[PDB]
Amino acid sequence: RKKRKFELGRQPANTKIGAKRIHSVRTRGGNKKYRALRIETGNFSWASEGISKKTRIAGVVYHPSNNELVRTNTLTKAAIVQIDATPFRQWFEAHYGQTLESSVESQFSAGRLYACISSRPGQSGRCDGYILEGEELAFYLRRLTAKK
Amino acid sequence: TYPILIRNQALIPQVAENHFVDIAPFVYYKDEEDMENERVITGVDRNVFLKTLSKFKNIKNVYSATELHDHLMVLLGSRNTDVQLDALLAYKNPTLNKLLDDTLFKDENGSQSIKAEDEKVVMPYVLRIFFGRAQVPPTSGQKRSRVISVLPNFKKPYINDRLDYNYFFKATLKTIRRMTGFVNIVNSRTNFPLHTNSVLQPLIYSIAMASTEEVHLRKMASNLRQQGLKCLSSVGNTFDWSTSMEDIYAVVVKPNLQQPSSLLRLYWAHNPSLYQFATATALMDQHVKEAVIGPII
Amino acid sequence: LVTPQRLQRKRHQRALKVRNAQAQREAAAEYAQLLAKRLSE
Amino acid sequence: TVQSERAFQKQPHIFNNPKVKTSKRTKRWYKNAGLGFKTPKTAIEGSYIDKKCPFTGLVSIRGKILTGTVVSTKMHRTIVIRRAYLHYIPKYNRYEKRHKNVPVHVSPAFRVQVGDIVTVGQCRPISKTVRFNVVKV
Amino acid sequence: LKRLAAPHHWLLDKLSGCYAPRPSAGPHKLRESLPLIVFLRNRLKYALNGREVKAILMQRHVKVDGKVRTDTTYPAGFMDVITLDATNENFRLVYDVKGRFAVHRITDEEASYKLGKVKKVQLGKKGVPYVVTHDGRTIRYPDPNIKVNDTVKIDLASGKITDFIKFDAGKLVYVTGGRNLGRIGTIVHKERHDGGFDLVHIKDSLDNTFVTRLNNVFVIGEQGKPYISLPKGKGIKLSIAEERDRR
RNA sequence: AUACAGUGAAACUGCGAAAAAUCAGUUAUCGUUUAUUUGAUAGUUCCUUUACUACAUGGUAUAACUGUGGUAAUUCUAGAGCUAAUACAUGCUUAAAAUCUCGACCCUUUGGAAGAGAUGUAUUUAUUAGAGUCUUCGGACUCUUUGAUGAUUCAUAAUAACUUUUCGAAUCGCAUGGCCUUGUGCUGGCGAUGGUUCAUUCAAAUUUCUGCCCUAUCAACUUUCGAUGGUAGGAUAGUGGCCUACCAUGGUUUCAACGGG
Repeated sequence: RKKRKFELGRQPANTKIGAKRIHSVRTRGGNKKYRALRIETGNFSWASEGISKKTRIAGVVYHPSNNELVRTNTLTKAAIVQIDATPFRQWFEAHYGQTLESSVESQFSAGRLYACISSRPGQSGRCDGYILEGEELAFYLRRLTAKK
Repeated sequence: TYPILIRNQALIPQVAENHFVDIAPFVYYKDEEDMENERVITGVDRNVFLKTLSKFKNIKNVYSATELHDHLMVLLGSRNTDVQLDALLAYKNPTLNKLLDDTLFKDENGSQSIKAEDEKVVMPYVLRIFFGRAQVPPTSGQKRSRVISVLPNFKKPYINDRLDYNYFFKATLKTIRRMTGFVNIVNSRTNFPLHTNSVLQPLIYSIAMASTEEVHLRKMASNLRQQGLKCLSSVGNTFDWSTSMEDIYAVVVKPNLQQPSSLLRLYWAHNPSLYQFATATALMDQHVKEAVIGPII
Repeated sequence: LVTPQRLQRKRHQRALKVRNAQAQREAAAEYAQLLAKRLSE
Repeated sequence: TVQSERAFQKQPHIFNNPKVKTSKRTKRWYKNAGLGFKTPKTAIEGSYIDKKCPFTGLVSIRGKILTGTVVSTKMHRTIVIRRAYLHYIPKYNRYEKRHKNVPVHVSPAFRVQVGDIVTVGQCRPISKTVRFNVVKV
Repeated sequence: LKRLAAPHHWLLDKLSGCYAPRPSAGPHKLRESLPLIVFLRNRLKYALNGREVKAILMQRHVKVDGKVRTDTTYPAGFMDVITLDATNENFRLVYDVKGRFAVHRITDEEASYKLGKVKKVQLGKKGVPYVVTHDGRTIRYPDPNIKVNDTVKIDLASGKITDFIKFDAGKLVYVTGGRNLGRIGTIVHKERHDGGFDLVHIKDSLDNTFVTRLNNVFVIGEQGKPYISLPKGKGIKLSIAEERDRR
């Protein structure tokens, strides 16, 4: 158990969207990990009201460390993705009675929201994101202006 | 019987034997024999019309003998896809009979068979079971995300569970139907579903006032869910025709139901309650009485 | 094969689980009375 | 100025709700470092991020507490400390002079002066060579 | 099988082959335990050689603190009891004035229980408070006035606690480990640093104010009324030169 | 002994064969694994169940074996058919549940209770919590609700989901006992293995600092192909440029860095 070597690495998972595949990988000392390869779905959660749903991810539109990952549509941690917005819209209509915040009510009728990945599906085994709302929504709208 | 079903799988005269078997399958070792006969029959005209309805029942549910076998659902979906856009719906329903990505993709006969196979393969898989909670939440999410779908879901609930005496005024099947009504009202055709749920709650009340703990817990959950359904809906004719005997039996007991009596009394709700009237007894007979008094006043 | 031994073993397993749960939910109530008297002093 | 990167400066598992309101914008988390080290109000109400702060970040100080003096601040968010301890080997028969150098992680909640005396604590590894952490000047 | 430099308070013979026994995993550490091979082979001499010790272990004659533990390399370390059913014997193994494992012949009514210092009090699972002790008996539902570095009295029929000695300034103490081993008495000073190197200071018949590490000390009971007996005049280490001057 | 029973070839299985450079120590793991031993550890798998159900317990897929050969040798082989499980792969666990509140009412309580309500673990997130009198003179009258650490975003509980899935015993040797509804009926012991999580144990892993020869006719070394830091990510049992991007241009040193034996 747990020897040491000098200098090497391994090949990344660098997962995509479409044809979700999960490959298990051997971990020394419990917690047998899972590399997600080309995963197309994810668990996405509202921050304020606190409701998750599994949702088809549409695509990552921003990455803060490599712009080429947005071109290749790579799902790492801390990215900006679009998903569906419809089950969160369904819960919103069902349990608030509004049947529609300002800058997310403007995103509802646009159709797709923005969220942040918090798992590491290259190593963990699943993808989760929470829908950005508040000052995170402010700086990421400024990051949309940094896009345009 | 198993040897003869194996010979029929090894098989004009086969269609005439299929007509006689269509009579026997419209009527009703038997589980493995039914599996072998379904695997044979999935590989006439009016016997075909009746067998399409029987296979739609077997791909919408496995209600009487078993409870939602996945092999039975696969055999019934293969028989329905052999009987009857259509290719894309068939591939999505086949991946659903194989559930997460299929529900994410499928989020009008194809819609009927879709609600059929979805509530079949997640027809109350268990209580918790470390995956049945997620499966029941997935079925509720698909039923809320797919009005014809909810209408067909209430139609299947009423098809599980005469009606004239059930609207005017089998213990184990009634407990199974009460669990079905609790599971149906567990979701986040309205008049027929309310009539069937009121009939189930009234028959549970009668058979409980006459397994007993099963009827007690099912009647309690069904009454709380009925109060929740009336509070989430908010017609007074069938409302009075349902509430009359229930509140009459709960006349002395009311000294769930109290929250319904306090939620159905706060303008048009006040007219709906004064159509019945008791209320001073509900006020006098504790925070559970204090909230009712200092709201109802 | 269902010999008389195997279902006796299954019976002993079930009674083992129930008896362990009984003793544990007795000890929890005993600690509850002990925390009650520690509150009272 | 707070934001200085392509990524938003995140302090995870602690976030405000927009429907509730306060004059803090995030329930800002702080901790006392221990061994009598006391957090300052400038480090508390400074809205800096510092994911490697030993009062508000993720790291916790423990064990060795050394002293030293600042020799340079010519690195981005890391400082270098000198220790010119008095030294004696019996081959010399004299109080000879050496010096010891180390890099130490630094926080934006504290001024830095080349020459003043800093008290440094031991923490988890932070860089290729930075292992310690500033806790108090 | 690495050996020949054992913990030298075991006092094995050096012309006894080459190796020395490896204590397996168990309730105590490596160099503060004593396995039953070293016990029954060269500490009281009931069996000559190690396979005969394995015979008397396999034949269920020996039980450490309640149950049998049929194992040669079983590290039955400090403060437990060994109830040899034949020979009517209750070996409690405690410490001495010099650093060895002194033996007793305990009565049955005292051998029915054992004690030990706790190491932590925690909340385990489903909100259940459980304590540990030094020999790994992580036991549930204490009295929640149990503090760290305190002693409970395990019942040894069940694993329950019958009593505890809430240590503070001034209740009778034992020591274990370090060069001030085998001393008693608890009342001079109570030092508390931040990071160890602290003791409740000691007072004896000669009132020797002594200290060690707080990990190297644990409690027994009230002054003059101890819960455990102690070997050979309740070990003091006055002086051997003064002993040969007086007697 | 018409399932076998103690004996045991062979084989399957289970386990174990893992010249500040080295180090001697020291510090932490609130920055990881935690196999083996030891101690506590878990009622929840079907109820669109009466045209009522695999659990008195369900399925393959093969060794050894039998048979056909090759071959020049044997620690070489190909084909075929059998037959097992703590191997492999599924899988339901019978007052359908069961337990604690509230216990009004009675009858006097140490109750017995009609009905108002709740109930696993694991994985990955996002939160939240986690900080002066009356006095039968005897006592009471409401009191200020939380574990530990020097230190937590710790331990843990709940919340809303996702689980390609986790576990929640389809196992084994000895005795055969108590009951009465004499039925292959209900229950029952000693303890071998396996499994969830926590603690302990050893074992591994880094990491802290104190310490070794001769040198300046040895003073510059390194950013190339990250040399020195930040930020995010990949990874990894894991921190950490260990690597990938963008930003900054550093770091070591004459007290002998760097090189020479």
